[PDB]
Amino acid sequence: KASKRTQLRNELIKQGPKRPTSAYFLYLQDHRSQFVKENPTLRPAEISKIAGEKWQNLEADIKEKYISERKKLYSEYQKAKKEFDEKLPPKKPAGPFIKYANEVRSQVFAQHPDKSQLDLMKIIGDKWQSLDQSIKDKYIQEYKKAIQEYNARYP
Amino acid sequence: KASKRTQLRNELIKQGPKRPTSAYFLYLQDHRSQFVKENPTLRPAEISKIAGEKWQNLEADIKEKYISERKKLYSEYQKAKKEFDEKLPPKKPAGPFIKYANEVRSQVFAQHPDKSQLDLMKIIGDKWQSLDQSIKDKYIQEYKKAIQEYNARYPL
DNA sequence: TTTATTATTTTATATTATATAA
DNA sequence: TTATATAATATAAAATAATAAA
DNA sequence: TTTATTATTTTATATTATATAA
DNA sequence: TTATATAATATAAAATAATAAA
Repeated sequence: KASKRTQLRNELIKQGPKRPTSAYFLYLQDHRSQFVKENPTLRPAEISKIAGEKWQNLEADIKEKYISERKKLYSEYQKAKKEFDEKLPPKKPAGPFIKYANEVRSQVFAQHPDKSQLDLMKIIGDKWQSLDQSIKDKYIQEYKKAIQEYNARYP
Repeated sequence: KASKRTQLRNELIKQGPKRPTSAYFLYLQDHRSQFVKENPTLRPAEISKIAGEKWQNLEADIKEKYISERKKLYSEYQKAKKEFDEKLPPKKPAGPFIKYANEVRSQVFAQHPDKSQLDLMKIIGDKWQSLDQSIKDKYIQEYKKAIQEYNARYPL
């Protein structure tokens, strides 16, 4: 259940740029009217089933075109997505354990090549548990500066 | 997920007058700081219970004082709802079968005094199925004039 | 909750590169 | 990480909500 | 989805006449 | 109809969401 700030982001992200239409769908729009002219008898659900197999069928010249147009459209979206996401309110600084895990995950993975990252996180948890206090405090004190700057920057 | 004209009503309904609080809560808000000072150790939930026990054993002359106040506030709330509900857009006109059910409900219930509203409606639903077509048209024609008038007074 | 009619909403479909859920 | 939702759309047909009274 | 810490959120509780759900 | 939710409050305390990276 999202909290007040995640609702805001979620609501803010929702008004962000939307993913571009599928490459097929661009081809569908062009031959949608023709296709209705091809057949008024069949259901709209039937419409898309027959139309679907047209797309597989198209010669590469026309097909690829659409695909390429989708590539170009997606690229325009992804630029907007990066600039949109950078501008929106920042999440809170990660906690002491997270920063620690982030520093040692690389060595812990090399010492456990078989383990998935979920098991790495379990491992790093017990590593954090066994950490000396003084070492933990370094992460805890470091977090204090983190939210301190975060609170002074964003009061 | 509901019809649009209806959806405007629902958003309007939420702005409507809210029902007043109980008589216990009037008494609680009046004596809340007193209980905590009498019971500084007790948790928030613990003090609510202390207040309830005080409420159960409260002098009845003062206890009725809140009851009567609560009665004053609920009347105000009631008058607000009437005036508020009369001002909001109207509900859709009832279906043909519904008006039939209402007209014939009295008679059907006398035939079956051992039946709940739910059961009686199944009986009345069987009666509508066998109802004459000329009779069924009467309600159906009546309903059409109602929604058509409804749409005129409450256009989308 | 029940009922029947009707006004209104959801679904059914195609495609996939990735954003997102987890 | 892997598994799943999403982006676009037309539109018949299928699903359901509205409605009253107890 | 996993981890620990930390921030945020819900709950624990009294009452009870009616309104609302079903 | 019957069965459950509701209106109000405090605010400690218990619960849970945020938080990265894969």
